[PDB]
Amino acid sequence: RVLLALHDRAPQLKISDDRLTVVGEKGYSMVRASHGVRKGAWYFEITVDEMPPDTAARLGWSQPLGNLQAPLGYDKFSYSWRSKKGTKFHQSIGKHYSSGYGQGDVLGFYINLPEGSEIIFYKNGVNQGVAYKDIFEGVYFPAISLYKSCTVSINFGPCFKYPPKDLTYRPMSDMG
Amino acid sequence: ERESEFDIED
Repeated sequence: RVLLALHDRAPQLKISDDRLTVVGEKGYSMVRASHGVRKGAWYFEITVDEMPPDTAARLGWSQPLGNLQAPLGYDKFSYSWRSKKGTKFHQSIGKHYSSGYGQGDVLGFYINLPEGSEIIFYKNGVNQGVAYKDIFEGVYFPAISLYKSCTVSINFGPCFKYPPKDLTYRPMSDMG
Repeated sequence: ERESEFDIED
């Protein structure tokens, strides 16, 4: 019920029939999920199915105005985590955050929007730290940006590969 | 296009 949005995606990205897998094409471009969140704590996972050394992803959360024809984290509307070097991006500013991630990894994506906000990334069940705090108010959508022909699969829940031990949340699938 | 094409420099 919660899926990659067909109406809200860069045309060059290749979306699977089940709308849970996406393949990138050349320069960065983005797709958002069909549902977003404004309040409370929420979670989803992305698995990197394939990612050769020349490809890359920036994954995280975007409001509706985030530019689909640019990397996630490019403008004020999104916050992202780069596979290459584990850099965090927002308004096109890259900052050190964690170690990088790649093919085979299962990344977790936590947000908390009390109404104090926080974005936390996970790698294979391991909390990589609070990336951003007190973020721009608005509705946030799970988001995927890809560079070149890598492939990733998103899971909105309710069944996660590495359900975090250290905090409470609802699966994004609760919105569907 | 480069991976870092959009990124602001330090």
